[PDB]
Amino acid sequence: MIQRTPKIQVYSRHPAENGKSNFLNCYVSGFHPSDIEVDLLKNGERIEKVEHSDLSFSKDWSFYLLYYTEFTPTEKDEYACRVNHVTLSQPKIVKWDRDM
Amino acid sequence: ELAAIGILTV
Amino acid sequence: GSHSMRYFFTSVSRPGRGEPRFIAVGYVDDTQFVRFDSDAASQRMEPRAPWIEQEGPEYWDGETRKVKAHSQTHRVDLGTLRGYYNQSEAGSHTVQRMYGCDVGSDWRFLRGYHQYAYDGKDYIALKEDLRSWTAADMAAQTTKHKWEAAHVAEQLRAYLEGTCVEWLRRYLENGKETLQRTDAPKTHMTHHAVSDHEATLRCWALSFYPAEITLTWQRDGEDQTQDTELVETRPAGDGTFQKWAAVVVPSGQEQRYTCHVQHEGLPKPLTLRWEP
Amino acid sequence: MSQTIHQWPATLVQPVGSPLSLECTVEGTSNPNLYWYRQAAGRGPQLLFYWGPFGQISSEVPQNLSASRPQDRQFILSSKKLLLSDSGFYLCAWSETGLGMGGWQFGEGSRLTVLEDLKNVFPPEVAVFEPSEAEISHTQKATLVCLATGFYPDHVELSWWVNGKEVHSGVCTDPQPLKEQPALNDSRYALSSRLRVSATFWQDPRNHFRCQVQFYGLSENDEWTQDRAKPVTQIVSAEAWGRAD
Amino acid sequence: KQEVEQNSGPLSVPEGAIASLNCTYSFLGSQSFFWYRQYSGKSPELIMFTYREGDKEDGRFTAQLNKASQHVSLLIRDSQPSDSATYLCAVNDGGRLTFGDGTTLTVKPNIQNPDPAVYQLRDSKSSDKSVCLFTDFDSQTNVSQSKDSDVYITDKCVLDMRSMDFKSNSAVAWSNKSDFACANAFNNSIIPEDTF
Repeated sequence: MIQRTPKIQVYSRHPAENGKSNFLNCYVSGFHPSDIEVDLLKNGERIEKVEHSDLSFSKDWSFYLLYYTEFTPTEKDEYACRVNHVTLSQPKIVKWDRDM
Repeated sequence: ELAAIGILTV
Repeated sequence: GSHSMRYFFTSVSRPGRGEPRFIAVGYVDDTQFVRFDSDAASQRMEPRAPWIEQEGPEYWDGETRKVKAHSQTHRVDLGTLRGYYNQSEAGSHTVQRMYGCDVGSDWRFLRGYHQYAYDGKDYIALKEDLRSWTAADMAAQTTKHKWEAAHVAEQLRAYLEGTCVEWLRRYLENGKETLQRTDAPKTHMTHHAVSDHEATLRCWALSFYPAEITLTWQRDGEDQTQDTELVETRPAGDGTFQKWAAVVVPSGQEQRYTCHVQHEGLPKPLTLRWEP
Repeated sequence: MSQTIHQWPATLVQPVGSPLSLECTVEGTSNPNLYWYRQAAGRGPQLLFYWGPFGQISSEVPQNLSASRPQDRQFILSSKKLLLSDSGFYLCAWSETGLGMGGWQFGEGSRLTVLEDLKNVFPPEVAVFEPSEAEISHTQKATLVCLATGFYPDHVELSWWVNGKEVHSGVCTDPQPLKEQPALNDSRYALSSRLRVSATFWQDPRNHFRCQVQFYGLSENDEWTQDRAKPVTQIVSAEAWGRAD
Repeated sequence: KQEVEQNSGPLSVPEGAIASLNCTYSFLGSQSFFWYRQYSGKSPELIMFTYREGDKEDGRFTAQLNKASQHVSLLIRDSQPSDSATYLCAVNDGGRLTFGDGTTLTVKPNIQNPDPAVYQLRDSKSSDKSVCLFTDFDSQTNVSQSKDSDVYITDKCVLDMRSMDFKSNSAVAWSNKSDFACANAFNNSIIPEDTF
């Protein structure tokens, strides 16, 4: 048995610019087992209609998934990614930094 | 094209 | 440039619910082209790229039969492995499998792979020469012995060296508009001092394909760098990828530092200046 | 201790509308792939069902047929109401778990004949014909001939028994039967076989010769209207003792 | 079908010769191939399988695979009459086998001392029939069907009495007509000797 805690990155498909639509992405990787909860948050409110890639894994057998959904970024709105897994003692929230 | 040979149970 | 074809299988037992969740995915390079999910309504191998939809219903019927066969063999494995590891029926366990082909610029066979993992660790793998088995422990030796008695490695040798490369070549050909292309990365330079001066800097790269990039930082020096932060390549969703590498430098305005970006297709190793 | 596959019943003759139940058993492996094929005359076996160890993988959907697997090593093919079209040679096969080279062997098959009218069924009349003294003198050999005539449907099993023991050496049985009434759609059939022994072996009056023909026919309870005993599954034979000159 | 094609035959080959059975498949993804032998009235019996290019020999049988031309062959060496059967070619197109319709093979036995003869057999108590046996003829002699008569004549059959180290061909003819002479029976093509 090996359990591996996920790495979490949150970023956008195309360069962030207020007013024009694109996709918000939360990429979880390096985790095991595969069961995992990933939510995209809109000002703390969970965004519905979230889609994700088909489960796969890398050389070390650790899994990776890409959750995403289209959205329209603005000045008075903050987005984040909430992740929970057996390796975490508490769900982890990673904010969406405009330049990351 | 999936393998159609060499796939056995452990 | 080189190319590859690989298949990934994951089966997770869920005792107290029923059958295991089984997900299979196929890749040609960094592009997913097929998938199968035991919970989907379809119960068919599904295309995930336009150039694979060119294959007729005979091909899909076959891939679907084969992928379900894989699934059921893994379900038998889960029961056998608990026994081997003397574990109980209550715990959830995972079996993973991967295999594929690599070919060079000449599209000729370079190397094959066939490996298996249990609960996230190596269980058994086919050695580089495709003739010997690397068995993790005692349990895997048992498997090793039966796979040798049945000549599993000869069969995989036939698949990996012939069938897999022949089909890799066919797929590259059918989808030359997509698979046999190369998207140049759109680079940038971002350095913010926000509150405290000490300037930083990372080499951006957006909308590039494939995913292999070897960007590194240095100023008029040899290939040696020491930092504690950088980001791994990540998917964009449109089918492209994006990555960056950070390094800390002295305060003030943007100094004089060169960024060595290595990517295929790209005309020549790009190095953005931006001194203003 | 090794791997085996058996199937039953071996042969069935049954009316249109009747239920069907064929069974297939395997021994010496576990969690195997199981397959049901149907073979028509002049053709290769055609797949009806392909079940993996935990359920059905094949997508074909025959008519009137269903398969089930109540136990790991037990496979069943059924029909609630047979159609004339369901006549055929039903074959079961297995292969080892996964996708490999192990197995791929068939059982002995189950021949099924579905009939519209049962009054067409007749068992064979059997008769043995003893060697000619001429052959005996022109060569030190004697050829007995068995003749199974007037049977329908046409899938009988003929054998010779010399002194209560089934023999094979010197036996020649026709591969297919001949139609006695060539132009008739429901013509009855005939089949012949020869048993050739030495003159010295025939002459001995202590030697017993017998021709046996297993016939598959109707079941005790099938509907019947004719003024003749119901032609059920039975063995019809004819004997003969040696003869010194 | 069309997915796997074989000539139907009957393919005739002399005893002692090599029989070459061929097969073409149209399913590009086929990764393994099989040959079955099927005797009349019996289920198919596995002969061999192969999953790689070239030849694979197992006793007198040799399967040859050429994926580029999608061709599979089976060569039987030192053919014998007991090899007479229908040979089925199958392709694995997934997790199952798909079969061709087979090629029927007939191996004619070598008759060392042909001594054609027509004999009338004696029957037991019940005798409505007269039975005529044409036997010991060369394996090159064809027995034609019964003329527009209500007599019956079987196709030729081959027997090997392993004991006397001897092989023999036979044909049986019969009828219930009273005018059915045994000498007249088998009117077709030979130069045998009639008893009496």
